[PDB]
Amino acid sequence: MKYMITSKGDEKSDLLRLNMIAGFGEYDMEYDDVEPEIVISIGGDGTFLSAFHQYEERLDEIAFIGIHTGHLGFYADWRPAEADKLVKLLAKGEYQKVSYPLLKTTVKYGKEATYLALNESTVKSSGGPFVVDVVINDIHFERFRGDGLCMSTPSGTTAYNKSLGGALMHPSIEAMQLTEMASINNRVYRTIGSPLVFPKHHVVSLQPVNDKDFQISVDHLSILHRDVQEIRYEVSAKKIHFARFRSFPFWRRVHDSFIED
Amino acid sequence: MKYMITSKGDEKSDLLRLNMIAGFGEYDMEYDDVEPEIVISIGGDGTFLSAFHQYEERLDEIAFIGIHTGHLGFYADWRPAEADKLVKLLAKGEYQKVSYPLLKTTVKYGKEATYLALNESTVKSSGGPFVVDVVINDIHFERFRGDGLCMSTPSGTTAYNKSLGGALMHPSIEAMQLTEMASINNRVYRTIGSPLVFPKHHVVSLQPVNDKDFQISVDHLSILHRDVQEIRYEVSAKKIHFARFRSFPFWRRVHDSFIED
Amino acid sequence: MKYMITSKGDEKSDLLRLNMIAGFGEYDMEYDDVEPEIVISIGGDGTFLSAFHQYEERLDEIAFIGIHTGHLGFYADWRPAEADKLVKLLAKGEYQKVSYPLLKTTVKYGKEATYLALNESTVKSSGGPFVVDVVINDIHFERFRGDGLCMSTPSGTTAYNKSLGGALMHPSIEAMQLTEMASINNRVYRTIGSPLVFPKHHVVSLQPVNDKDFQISVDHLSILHRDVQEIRYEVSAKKIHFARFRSFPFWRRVHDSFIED
Amino acid sequence: MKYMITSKGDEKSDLLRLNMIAGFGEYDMEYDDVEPEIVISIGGDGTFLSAFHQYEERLDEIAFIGIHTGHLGFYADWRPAEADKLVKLLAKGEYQKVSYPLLKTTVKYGKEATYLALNESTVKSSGGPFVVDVVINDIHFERFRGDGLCMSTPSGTTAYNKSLGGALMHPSIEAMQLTEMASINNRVYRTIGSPLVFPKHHVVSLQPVNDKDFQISVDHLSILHRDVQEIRYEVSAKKIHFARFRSFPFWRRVHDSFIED
Ligand SMILES: C#CCCCn1c(C)nc2c(N)ncnc21
Ligand SMILES: C#CCCCn1c(C)nc2c(N)ncnc21
Ligand SMILES: C#CCCCn1c(C)nc2c(N)ncnc21
Ligand SMILES: C#CCCCn1c(C)nc2c(N)ncnc21
Repeated sequence: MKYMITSKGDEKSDLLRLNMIAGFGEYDMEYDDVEPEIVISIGGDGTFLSAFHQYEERLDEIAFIGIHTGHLGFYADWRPAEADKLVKLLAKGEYQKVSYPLLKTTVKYGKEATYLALNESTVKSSGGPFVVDVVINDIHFERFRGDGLCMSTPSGTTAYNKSLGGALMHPSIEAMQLTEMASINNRVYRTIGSPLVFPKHHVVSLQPVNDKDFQISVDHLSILHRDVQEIRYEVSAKKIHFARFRSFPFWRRVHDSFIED
Repeated sequence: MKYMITSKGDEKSDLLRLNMIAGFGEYDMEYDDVEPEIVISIGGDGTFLSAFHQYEERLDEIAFIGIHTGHLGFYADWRPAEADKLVKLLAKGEYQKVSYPLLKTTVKYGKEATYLALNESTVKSSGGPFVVDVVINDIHFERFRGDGLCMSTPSGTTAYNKSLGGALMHPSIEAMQLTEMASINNRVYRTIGSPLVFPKHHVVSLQPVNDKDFQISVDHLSILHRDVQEIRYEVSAKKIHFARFRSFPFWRRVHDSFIED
Repeated sequence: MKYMITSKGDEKSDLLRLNMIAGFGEYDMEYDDVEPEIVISIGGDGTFLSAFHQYEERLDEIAFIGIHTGHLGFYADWRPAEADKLVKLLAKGEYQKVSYPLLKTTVKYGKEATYLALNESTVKSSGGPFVVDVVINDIHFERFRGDGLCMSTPSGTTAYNKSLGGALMHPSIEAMQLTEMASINNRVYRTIGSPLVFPKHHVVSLQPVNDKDFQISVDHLSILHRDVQEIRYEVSAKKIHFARFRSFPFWRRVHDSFIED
Repeated sequence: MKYMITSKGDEKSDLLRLNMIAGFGEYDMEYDDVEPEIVISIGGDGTFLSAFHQYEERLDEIAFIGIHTGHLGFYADWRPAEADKLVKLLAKGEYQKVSYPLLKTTVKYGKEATYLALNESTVKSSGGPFVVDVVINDIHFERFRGDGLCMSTPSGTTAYNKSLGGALMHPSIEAMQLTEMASINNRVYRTIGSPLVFPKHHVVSLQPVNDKDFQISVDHLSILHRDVQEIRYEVSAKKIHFARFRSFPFWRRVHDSFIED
């Protein structure tokens, strides 16, 4: 089928990419970076994120693969020594696929932009103090005052969400998790503190109180949005599809990354 | 139908119980504390827990109701001023039901005991240091050294789980959450730190390394178990059924309990 | 003696300022905002901070006073209803003074700037990832990777330091406290996690590893510094002097601000 | 002078103890475990704690030494390969001493017991819920509801205090640090959350509200106290004296124990 390979760009990932292309040349495989069915990422999880956002409009037609040339990644979870075995099994097909949930972010102005996040989406203020009203399913839940907020996907829980005290969730759970950054809590100002885990169809809305400019990030992309009336979080109806070439359990990936080896 | 009412025992809950019984006497309702179909709890969440464990073997045949005579509870979430309205709508029937997931705990010795938890189940040592090997789906994940561990249901996340830094999960998510109590982390000893959220069919196993006696709690009940080979956590196949007499969203219950009013 | 009064600027603080000036006109008191011996702040703690930094070069010759027209402040800890009593006792003199420690921040480039902080000084990256080597008394302690770091004074511990999990320290302790913002900790990257409390004469040095541009804050002032070789923290030899007109213990100020009333 | 050596009891520490005794036999040194001036601990920090509590009534007349036969300890911070060099320099004398602060715990009943802690002192309930009123310098600060409380010395901050989120304090600071264990915080119940650092002469008092039986620990010793009216914490007037045979900075000891090597 049609495939493409993206590379981190260093000497090591480029040479592995050229070898896989040559290995694919021995099969009924066509290189196409416009309408690929297999997207192979060689480098790290950041390389995988760029590959994901590069083709975030053909997600239902693409199975992703990650190869880590550095340390183990949660998306780039296959070693370079398995590149030849990957070429063989991807060419035969007959492989199984696994799907992870995604986060949908909607930004409304006074004009509405939607984004797809594989890891998380964060909101901070542009200079001044960050104060937003948190609305859960049209119910005002809290007035947050602090550095910012982070809404994470299940597979994104091991990234920025973990550094903010959030829980690690198995990516088979269709949910999103909201965590706080340095919240102010006193007699006057009150936040829940705890991370919040939301199922599908639950809508979390952030609404400004004074300043209406925010620095909004979606995975690696961070942009200053001006004159926004609402930031809207929801579990996406779209999923990212991975090609499953053997068993590498998520909890083992968590152990190998944070505990040992 | 058949019903029963449990009371916290104070003058206030007993008098409300007698008034509801008399109110039920005006309908085709029979008081039966042996095979009830409606279990009404009057008092607090602790009163509701005892009602749950009192009938934990007829869960598929019982719809529970909680009335709080003190502060708002997450299970006793109806005010005493609505007792007359509750009697009317429970007698007519035609009410909808909602179901929350439960936690199954299995204790094995050298002889195996199973327990059902509505909030959480905790493990600590009996005197000496608490060290266990944490096994996730037959994969050794970590060697935990600390005060203990807590596995919580979704509706139990607002209880002891919250005090340990765990996330608040919407009870429509079929999952369990493991949190740590005062873990030792240094160059030699390593724990994940973060709370872990597990879906259905995932089995978390605790296995002793030296001392084989542990103080195991299930909701309010705490017992010393001796000569245990394994503690086994899993999302239960059973659910607790609530009678739904109006809309009181979980996130609103969280706001009313921790934020304001 | 010579005095001056700074105001938050709202109608309420300005009118209280004019009344105290008129009240001071009934005593041997001279208004002088160039070489004052008494600096009275009317507004909030932010108003007090600006008054402090306005006269941070005559600290050994000034006794500060804070009056809060809004909620209770840790520096503006006197109510407006006591303004007349403050005028009387400040004019007589004979009042006792109390001193709080300060934080000295030194920034070195490739050209060296020193700053005095009453609350805290923070360091973050300008866009890219924030990675610094933490050096304690010329000993390399850790390579920090995360959002940033915060070094707080004792009286500053109740401000941003508290939101980052730092401890509240009694301001009679001559020390500084370093806290982390969203640190990355895995098998490869290691931070201490815990807040660190340093005595006098201890020097904490932050040294860049790649990017040499950082957003450095000192209390309310936040500036982008380019081409910095070292950020250097130390407990200042200077102290801020408060005029003590009655007993308002720090721990009571903490209780009134975070617990109740 | 007079000396004694305590051993962890394993084959390795006993043989090192016999070799140091024989090495001391080549000098004007007398073994005396009743009135020693030098107390050498061989094993771990737990071995050092027992040596400290064994002679906690001759603290002003004893210089302590710790040798770790296992991993590095914060009190047993000298390797076995330096035992011969330690014998030489302890026999000559002329060594410098360093002193660490200690924690004084007073327990009052309806009859008053005082204890000296090198690491920390903790309070928990005996079975039932743990609720105490926290009184700081005769001012009611908070009503604590949770698992328990921990008051730590500066050198004890790297032990249980660290596992509870407390800050690491340099042991030259004469202070104590109070940390919370799993506190309940909601609309009804309020705790400060943050760790609290107290200077000398500050008295922290714990007073019961209902149950008057508590499990009180002092370092390794844990005892059930019944019918207690007050638990009283204060920085001790006594200090523990270490013999200083070279420079091993506390922050380096922290790095070697938690960061690397
Ligand atoms: C650059 C950088 C730091 C984050 C790396 N990273 C990414 C891009 N995704 C993940 C993930 N799912 N889990 C852990 N780590 C991750
Ligand atoms: C007694 C006592 C303290 C816990 C009260 N409590 C119970 C029994 N369940 C819950 C719950 N689901 N959420 C919050 N709080 C709860
Ligand atoms: C604006 C704003 C938020 C911080 C207010 N604030 C200041 C300026 N100092 C302190 C302080 N020492 N303790 C608590 N809060 C403080
Ligand atoms: C047994 C056991 C666990 C604690 C060991 N330990 C002791 C006895 N003191 C300390 C200390 N000052 N810093 C770190 N760790 C310590």
